[PDB]
Amino acid sequence: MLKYIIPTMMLMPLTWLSKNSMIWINTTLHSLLISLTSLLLLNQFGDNSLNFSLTFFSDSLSTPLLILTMWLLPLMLMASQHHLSKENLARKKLFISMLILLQLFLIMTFTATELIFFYIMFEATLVPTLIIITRWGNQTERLNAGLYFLFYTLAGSLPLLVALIYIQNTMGSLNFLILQYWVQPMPNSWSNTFMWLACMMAFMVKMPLYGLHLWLPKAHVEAPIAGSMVLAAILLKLGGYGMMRITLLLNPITDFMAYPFIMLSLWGMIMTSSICLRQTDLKSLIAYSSVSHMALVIVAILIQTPWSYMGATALMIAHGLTSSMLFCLANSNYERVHSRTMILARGLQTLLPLMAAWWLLASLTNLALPPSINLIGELFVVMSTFSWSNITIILMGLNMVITALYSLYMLITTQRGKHTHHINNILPSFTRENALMSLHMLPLLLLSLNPKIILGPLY
Amino acid sequence: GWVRPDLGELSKVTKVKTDRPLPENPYHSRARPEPNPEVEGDLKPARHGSRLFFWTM
Ligand SMILES: CCCCCCCCCCCCCCCCCC(=O)OC[C@H](COP(=O)([O-])OC[C@H](O)COP(=O)([O-])OC[C@H](COC(=O)CCCCCCCCCCCCCCCCC)OC(=O)CCCCCCCCCCCCCCCCC)OC(=O)CCCCCCCCCCCCCCCCC
Ligand SMILES: CCCCCCCCCCCCCCCCCC(=O)OC[C@H](COP(=O)([O-])OC[C@H](O)COP(=O)([O-])OC[C@H](COC(=O)CCCCCCCCCCCCCCCCC)OC(=O)CCCCCCCCCCCCCCCCC)OC(=O)CCCCCCCCCCCCCCCCC
Repeated sequence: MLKYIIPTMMLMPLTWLSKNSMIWINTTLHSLLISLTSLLLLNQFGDNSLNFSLTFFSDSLSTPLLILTMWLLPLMLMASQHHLSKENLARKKLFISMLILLQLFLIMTFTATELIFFYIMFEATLVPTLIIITRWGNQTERLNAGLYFLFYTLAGSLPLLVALIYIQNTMGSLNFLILQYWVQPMPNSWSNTFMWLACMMAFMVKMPLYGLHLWLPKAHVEAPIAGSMVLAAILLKLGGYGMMRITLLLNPITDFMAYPFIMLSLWGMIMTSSICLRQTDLKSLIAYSSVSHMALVIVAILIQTPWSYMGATALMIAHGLTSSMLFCLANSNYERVHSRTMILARGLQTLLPLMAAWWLLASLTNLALPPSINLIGELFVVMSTFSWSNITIILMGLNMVITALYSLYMLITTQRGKHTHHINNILPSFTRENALMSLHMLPLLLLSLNPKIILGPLY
Repeated sequence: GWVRPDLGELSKVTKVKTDRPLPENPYHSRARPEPNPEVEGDLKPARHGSRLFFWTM
């Protein structure tokens, strides 16, 4: 995996040694080259995981997340180079360096063979996101956004640190490949109960679980665009990745300890979708939609059937692309009206038709329109939960109803109706903005043609 | 015929011929504890390094 870590680290002399007008072009170009190279991780096998070294491996779960991570960096560079156009040159290079350092921590978070190195990288990803939110954020409450970001993600991860070292002292190793073959059945006891909670609540915060989700509609709202993109596309998915690694060790105590968290996620996907139906803030609507879609991923990990894990990894990749595109659309209108109020500027198809087409595509992929991989993930999680309990189809279908409702209400409110009379700075769509929308949507549309690469280790 | 000893003589350390045996254990010390075994053998390198969680050296 070192052949991607070293070009990611060479992006730092590539961004600090550039000409002052060339720092976006060079970083965009070479991060696109690294993302071109990221497809060499697709050397997967039906029996064996692609085990590089003692430190790194990449099975079919980490591989689409790595391609998505290495693809998201040029899109963040394109998205952030307008609102930072009046920034200091040194602060601009520091922003680019925080994005590169975050990519560096992510691409060896997903390839961590050993779980405490996963923990070190998994908590190292906070600090660039911390600096991005609480340096280049927008309004006054960006410091309360990162404070509840840093507190929730560390108070959940702190019992995880004791839990992984307890596995280290008892089993002998935190290699995932070793613990595939040395896993013991975890019985029913109170010690094993708090063991399960310590191993799970960190990723429950990072997904987020309903009830633990209150950091997210402030950390996504008060972030700049690259921060919101990476938060909704990768940093939520670190929790699903960690759960799919850690529920190997938590059997069969999961089969009766997962019930209250299955109830929390199955009801919070209804609650947060209803909350999306009544958001005045567009970026908050996309944030609560992200919570509502990750609740299904929590359910599919906690019921641990093969169809559930396939649907959960498909839904993580699909939702990463879709929510990144929706935040970029919301920023494209925030760069014109300077407000995130959704009811402020309406009728924008009368002024921006092609951007309204990108809004339509992102809304249709939001509500899981077939044959997108959004619907593949949504549908497989619904199949596995119907197998889990037949009564859960009511909550699943009701969630899908409310999902289509808030998706098309966002489409109607932002794009349709009568336009606003007292707003006259609505520029034509730049080539950069449509390039950003197309580089989101076209990979998402192409992954419907060959969906098997994003269906995880047990396709 | 007794000559008084000169200055220095009565403080000399003399030798005494005895016919009693030397006390082999005047302190009545019991058996001493056996010492901890020392290290012996050459120093091979650490098997796969520090073994600290993921550090391969
Ligand atoms: C690997 C090789 C692959 C080759 C084939 C490519 C495969 C598909 C890739 C994507 C294709 C579409 C991409 C462009 C459309 C988006 C932008 C747009 O609308 O621009 C308008 C513009 C023309 O319009 P305009 O009049 O100038 O302006 C529009 C107005 O602003 C007003 O705007 P508007 O509202 O009138 O227009 C928006 C309209 C809005 O239309 C709708 O809302 C209706 C669509 C939903 C209902 C109908 C479809 C339902 C699903 C069934 C069909 C799929 C399965 C079929 C198979 C059999 C059944 C299973 O969308 C369209 O007209 C697009 C038609 C195609 C829609 C595809 C599905 C999108 C729905 C959401 C996701 C659904 C699930 C995923 C499906 C994936 C299929 C592959 O289009 C272009 O300029 C196109 C540019 C070239 C596109 C190249 C695409 C390939 C890129 C990949 C590169 C790498 C591989 C190389 C391939 C090269 C091929 C040449
Ligand atoms: C014939 C006679 C002549 C022969 C010459 C042969 C060589 C020719 C070239 C001469 C130069 C050789 C250089 C060292 C050899 C390569 C070492 C290596 O890649 O180890 C892989 C090492 C383990 O991978 P592997 O596949 O298991 O082992 C492959 C080999 O067997 C590795 O061997 P190993 O398994 O025996 O390694 C032992 C162990 C292997 O490692 C482990 O056991 C895993 C634990 C490693 C530490 C993880 C700490 C995590 C928490 C802290 C994270 C810090 C933030 C990250 C950095 C932020 C930015 C500064 O090493 C360590 O624990 C040392 C600590 C990590 C330092 C690695 C060497 C760095 C040298 C250059 C530093 C330049 C700045 C780079 C950024 C600083 C951080 C790396 O990779 C990592 O740990 C990931 C990080 C990447 C490593 C550094 C890459 C070096 C080249 C950087 C070029 C770009 C610089 C850009 C500008 C500055 C930065 C902005």
